[PDB]
Amino acid sequence: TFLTQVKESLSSYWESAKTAAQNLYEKTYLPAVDEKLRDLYSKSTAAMSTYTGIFTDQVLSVLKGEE
Repeated sequence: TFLTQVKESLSSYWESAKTAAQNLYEKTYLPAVDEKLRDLYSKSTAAMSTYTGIFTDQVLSVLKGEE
């Protein structure tokens, strides 16, 4: 109800973060991946994510199995 309105706003900035994600993600966050996506993480949760290999597996399962 009242949350639906904000949902239009709180989401108006959630759709952008994705619009400018696949863009930079293409360069493997080079600008600071070696000093952030490898140094500011220290495999803290990089190996736990691996989304890089599930980005399509998580969606490919949606076609059947909602996995």
